[PDB]
Order: sequence, then structure tokens, then C-alpha cells
Amino acid sequence: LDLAASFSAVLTRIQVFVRRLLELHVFKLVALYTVWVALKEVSVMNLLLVVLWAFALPYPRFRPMASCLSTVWTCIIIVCKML
Amino acid sequence: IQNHLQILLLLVFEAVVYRRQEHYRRQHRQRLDQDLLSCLKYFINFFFYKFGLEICFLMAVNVIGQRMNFMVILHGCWLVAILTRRRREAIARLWPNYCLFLTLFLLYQYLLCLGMNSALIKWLYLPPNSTNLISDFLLLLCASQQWQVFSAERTEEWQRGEPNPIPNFIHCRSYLDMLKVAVFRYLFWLVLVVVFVAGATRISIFGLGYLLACFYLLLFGTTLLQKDTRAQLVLWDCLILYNVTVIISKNMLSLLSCVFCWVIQLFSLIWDSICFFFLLLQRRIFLSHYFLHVSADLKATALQASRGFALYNAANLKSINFHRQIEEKSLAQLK
Repeated sequence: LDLAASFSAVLTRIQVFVRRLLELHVFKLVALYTVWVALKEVSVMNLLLVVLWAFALPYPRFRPMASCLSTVWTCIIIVCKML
Repeated sequence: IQNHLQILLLLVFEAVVYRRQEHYRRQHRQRLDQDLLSCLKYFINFFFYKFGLEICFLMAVNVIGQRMNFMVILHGCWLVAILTRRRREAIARLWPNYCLFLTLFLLYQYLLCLGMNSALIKWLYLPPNSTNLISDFLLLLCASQQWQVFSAERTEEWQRGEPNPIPNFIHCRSYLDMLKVAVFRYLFWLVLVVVFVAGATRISIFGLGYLLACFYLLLFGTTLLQKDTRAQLVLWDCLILYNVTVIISKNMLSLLSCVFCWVIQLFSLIWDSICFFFLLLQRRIFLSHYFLHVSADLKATALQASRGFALYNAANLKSINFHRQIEEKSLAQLK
């Protein structure tokens, strides 16, 4: 009956809220895992990745540049795994 | 390496979520006072815009407490330098410099990690633990977001004749009014209990300072509220400064944990930070408009005090007359 419609409406509201929360918070929440990894094992490879997000957080102008360069910095993971 | 792989996966998912949100977009407060849910939505929407300075201060105190080393002493000194210019207009010019100094010192701090007794070299950072840097990174994140919001100002919202819209909490015609009065009037009388407990649970000789502060305010809080905002904020700044002095001094004396009788007993080498949280919250409450009405209520009670005495005398005389009447009736019965 109305239970299915209520569930569908709740799912739609949850999706809208999740999208809004992501669009509002992910720009800062992205660097959290990188910071946790950098603090987990301090290394020269992770230092540049940490510093990029550190400078990006203060100046939002370089934030899109840091988001673009995140993939370039992550390339060191394959080299570290191979070594 | 599973950790680096997961980090790269999260980095990719960061842009994946942005692309999905963009596709979902392309494809597919005035109401604050009405109900509690509306006010909760307001807090969800502009928590940072209102409470950024307090949150950054409390994260700073968090890192002070977590590290207790020599490097975070600069954190503490710059914290106090921020506090002494408490008014937000000075912070307006100091905050960009604050962020620049934070990033400048964090760069050196991170560089020092990778690269003269053992206890002292551990207490300092010279050739060096680095797990504690998570709190400092979180501080930088919060300060940067505060800088961003402050620069933006969200200028379209910014969410004494009569500016207070619905100040009349005192009559409590709605559940929201009940909560607002329980926060705006019966909370100072919980800041006092928090100060007392903070003093009396950490037995060091700074807690005795808290006991003096609680005993003083508790004898003069009821008349402190009657004062205008000027003296209130002055004395509350004094108490906040004493509390931050206590926490920074405890950070300093943490050095005495490396070079390690009666002195250590007498200085006893969290509770001194929850008091900071409540002090900042109450200092935000004071200057707010929604406290003017309760201050007016207290003024009204102070002026109305005299009437209650005459009312009570009337009640006593009524009871005395009643008992004289009943005694007279009984004695007439006996006669």
C-alpha cells in the first residue's frame, strides 16, 4: 500500500541529502585519508602528497589544482608496491 | 601495499563523487523560531559560519592537550595572542597571517620528522615521533575552512529599539522556547558547576584557582547577570584568560615529566578544557541578542523583589488572624 510509496520517498530524500552532503563536504574530506596514511608511515613520497593538500586547504584557488594532481601524486603507489 | 592502494582509490573516488554529483544535477533564519527541527536545519546549514572561531579554539586546545611538547608551545603562544584580541574585527586581519604562519610552521614540522638525553630529545623534536600530527592537521583543516567561510562571509544571509524577533522565552509558549530558556538562563548556573568540578578533580594547584573562581562567581553571578554586556564580557574574558593560562602552564610543566618531590606533588605531574568549551559557549551567549530579554527579566525581578516581602507579610498576618480566630472559638467552647 502506502508503505512502498513512503519507502520510495524516503529513498529519494536520502539520495538528495547524500548528494548535497557530498558536494558540501568531500572537497575537504578527501585529504583526510591521505593525511592518515602520511601520519601512518612518514616517507618522502607521501610528504609531497601531504604538503599539496596542506597548501590547498588554506588557498581554495589551488584546491582544484590539488584535486587534479592527486592522481599524479598517487602514481608513486605502484612504484612502491613494485619495489 | 594495501594502504597506498586504498589511498589512491579514495583519491579517485573523490573525483568520482564530484562527477556523479554533477551528473545528478544535470540529469534526474526566519523559519528558525517556528520549530526545533527548523533550528536544527539552521545549525546543519551554518554551524561553521557561527561557531568557527570557537571550534578552532577548541581544536587548538585539543592539540595542546594531546602533544604537551616544546613545538606546540608556539601553538599556545599564538593562541593566547589571538585571544588577547578577542574581538572579531582584529581576527579579521590576523586570520590570513594565522593561516600563513600555521602552514609555514607545519612545513618545518613535517620536514623535521624524516630528516641531548633521550627523554629531552623525545620531548623536543630533534635527531622524533610523528603520529600526533593528525590533530595538528585537523587544526589546519578547521582554520582553513574558517578562513574560507570568513572571507566569503555568506554575505547574503548573516543568519537597541527592538531587534530581537521573539525574545519572550520567559513565558515558554513552545518547546523551542523551553529549550532556549534552558540554554540562555539555566546554563551559566552550569558553567559554574563545571568550573568547580574542573578545579576539584585535577588536584594540581590550579584547581584551587578554579575553586576560588567558582566561589566568587557563585556569590556574585546573580548580580553579574544584571550588569550590561561591557563588564560581563570583561570579567568573562578575564576568566577565559586564566583558564588558558592554566592549560598553557600545564603544557609548559609537562617538561618536568622528562627531567624527572614536594614540588611534583604540589603541581601534580580534559577537565580543564571542558570548562574552556563552556566558557566560550557562554561568552557567545552573552553578546547575543537572545540574551537581552532574559537580562531584562532579571532586572524586572530585581525591581520586583520588594513586593514579595509585603505579599509574604500579608500571608503571615492572614494565617495569624486565622489561628487567633480558631483559638478564640476553642476557648469559648471550653468556657
